[PDB]
Amino acid sequence: VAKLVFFAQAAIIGLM
Amino acid sequence: VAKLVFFAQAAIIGLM
Amino acid sequence: VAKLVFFAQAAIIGLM
Amino acid sequence: VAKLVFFAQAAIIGLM
Amino acid sequence: VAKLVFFAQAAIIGLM
Amino acid sequence: VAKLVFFAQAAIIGLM
Repeated sequence: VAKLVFFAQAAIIGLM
Repeated sequence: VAKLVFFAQAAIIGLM
Repeated sequence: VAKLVFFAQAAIIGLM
Repeated sequence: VAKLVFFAQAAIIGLM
Repeated sequence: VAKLVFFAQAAIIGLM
Repeated sequence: VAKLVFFAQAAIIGLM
């Protein structure tokens, strides 16, 4: 987004 | 929440 | 913030 | 691995 | 450890 | 490094 938005699903994904 | 939320409690705790 | 807010731009910066 | 390992692939991928 | 070592267990813990 | 290495000292710094 830069901002890092973190999700977990297990892999962690940080999207910009 | 899964959206991962980070807290600096020191140890870092990532909460869902 | 203590909630952590992550930024990237390189290197990542987590600001409380 | 769980030990969390971070990769900057951009998106950040935390792998176990 | 400073170095942040990340573990997952689900909560993520980053220990110094 | 791209593997990410996190440091804290405040704010967190992730170095590739």
